[PDB]
Amino acid sequence: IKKWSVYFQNPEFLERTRMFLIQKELYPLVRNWCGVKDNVRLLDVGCGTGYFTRLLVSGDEDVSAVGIDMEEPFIEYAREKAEELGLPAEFIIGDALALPFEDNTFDIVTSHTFLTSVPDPEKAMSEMKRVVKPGGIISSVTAMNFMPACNNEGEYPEECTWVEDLKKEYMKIYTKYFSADPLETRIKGVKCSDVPKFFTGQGLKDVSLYPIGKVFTLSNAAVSDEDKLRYIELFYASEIKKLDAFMELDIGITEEDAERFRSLIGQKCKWLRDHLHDNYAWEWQGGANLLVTGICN
Amino acid sequence: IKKWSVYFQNPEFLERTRMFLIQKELYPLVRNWCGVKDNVRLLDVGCGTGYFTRLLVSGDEDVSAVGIDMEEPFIEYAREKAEELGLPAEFIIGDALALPFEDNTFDIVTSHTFLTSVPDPEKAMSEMKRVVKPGGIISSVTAMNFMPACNNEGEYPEECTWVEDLKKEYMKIYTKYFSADPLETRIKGVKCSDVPKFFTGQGLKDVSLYPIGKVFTLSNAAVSDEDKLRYIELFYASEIKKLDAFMELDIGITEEDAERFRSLIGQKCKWLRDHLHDNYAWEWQGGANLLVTGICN
Ligand SMILES: Nc1ncnc2c1ncn2[C@@H]1O[C@H](CSCC[C@H](N)C(=O)O)[C@@H](O)[C@H]1O
Ligand SMILES: Nc1ncnc2c1ncn2[C@@H]1O[C@H](CSCC[C@H](N)C(=O)O)[C@@H](O)[C@H]1O
Repeated sequence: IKKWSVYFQNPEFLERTRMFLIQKELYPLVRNWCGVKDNVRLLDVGCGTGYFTRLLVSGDEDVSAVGIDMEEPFIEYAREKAEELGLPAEFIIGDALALPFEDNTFDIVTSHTFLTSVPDPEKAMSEMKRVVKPGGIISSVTAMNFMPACNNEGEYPEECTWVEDLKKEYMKIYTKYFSADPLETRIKGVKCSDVPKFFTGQGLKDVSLYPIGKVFTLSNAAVSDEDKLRYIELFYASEIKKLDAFMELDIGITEEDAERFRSLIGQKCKWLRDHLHDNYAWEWQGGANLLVTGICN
Repeated sequence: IKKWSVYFQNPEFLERTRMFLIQKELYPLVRNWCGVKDNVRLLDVGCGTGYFTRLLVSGDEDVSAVGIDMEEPFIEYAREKAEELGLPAEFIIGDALALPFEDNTFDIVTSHTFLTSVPDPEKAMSEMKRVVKPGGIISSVTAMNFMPACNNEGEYPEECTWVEDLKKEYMKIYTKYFSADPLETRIKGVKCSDVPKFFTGQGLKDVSLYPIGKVFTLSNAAVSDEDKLRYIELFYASEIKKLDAFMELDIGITEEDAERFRSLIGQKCKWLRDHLHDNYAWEWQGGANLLVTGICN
């Protein structure tokens, strides 16, 4: 099995794919539903690059957070991110199955797209229950489906010659990635449909569900330029680093192929940058994540 | 083609299936995104029983609304509903393709799960553009998928003998309904994935997308008893009225079958009522709807 933070999802990939999951305007609601509130200290388990960690501590409330993850690269990045934004969040390398804390340390315990992944969700939940204070809220956000509920590849202007080639190269190189790094190891946890049942089954009380819609497109007028430009940077960087990591291994990608793929990714990004205000391609994707909370005794 | 409000979706069916689409807590956000604001008068096109109409005028803002629909039963019900709740909404029988109003009557024009349905969405949109004031917001909410993104039939206690029989009878009677009333006539409009493209394609500007998550389950601790009890009533009534309408036609349902189906539906409802506080079946379903707005010139 290949190192998660290098070959499967690099730090930039996590940042680019999480950025648009939850509208800015939903943050106070999501904070409230997870039990964020004055003088709350929270733990975010498998925090990756700290996306959800940041979201929860980004309000006006007097809160602090610890994020824990197995991947050194994720923790490094999370620290850099939090430090940059001045946020009260600590990031720590460690194991979900073996939390380096005493019982009843945290008011709130959460995880984001994590219970889906762990080989042993019962034990992880057992840890979350141990470390939360009596009567505190444990929350999980998980994908409702691995497929998007709706999807359009978009229609780019006819001038754009990179569109067909890149589509072709992308699912050629990516099928090669799926060989060398199979997905089935990463999705050993609680099935999407089973999470609510899992919560009451682990003894949690007042089990509550809240859907959280998600949408992606650079054509969206309600998304800031800054966010679009930040996404484009992260997309470029995430694709190039993933490719390079696989080259430095061999998996069946010629150097000509790689330079082609680089060139095309570069052309897409250049087009997206140049058409920041008038991108009407509607390459778009949506669906919903599911928030589940329960109280521990 | 069978009368929509009788054979396809009766007023109670619309109320039961819309009730849980949008969390109460999202109402101010959804109002804002559609351009609801003081001294706004709005039109809701194909308003059905007036679900979305009610949602938009239910805030503190000084707003009023007209709902328009082809179905007399929907309009009747909408009136009864609005009158009961004291809401500033008028409901009118009429045609989306032929709006009984002058140009520039409304500040805002909206529709909910409608652009998906109309045989001629271009003309409907043309009407919406005509009737909205210059620079006003046209909005549409549509399903992201006809399937739910996630799903669990649930695990009812072993004592419940109605569970297996009803599953069996439901998709037996319903396959008979799909024969006598085929679905394909009702879904002649804009494909889910095409709505954003449709908006810019119809000349609308600053086209904006907002996902709206949805979830259903009577096991949810965050849903009020009152809402659960109201859902159960509507479910009972919607199923019985649909069945009766089809009996009064012949479609291949014996009277024994009907009385069986009645009995079972009744037993499910009795169980749901009796287990209002301790339903841990997790019969649940979720996904997201998509809100699209654009400005008219
Ligand atoms: N046993 C374990 N202990 C700690 N972290 C783990 C773990 N197993 C998996 N992880 C981490 O779980 C994460 C799943 S996905 C990334 C999750 C992050 N919350 C986000 O949405 O951005 C990965 O970061 C992975 O490194
Ligand atoms: N040409 C037309 N003019 C007016 N209403 C129409 C129409 N074609 C379809 N409708 C109505 O469009 C609706 C679609 S579904 C019900 C929509 C309602 N907004 C809700 O979500 O509860 C039906 O009520 C149907 O009667």
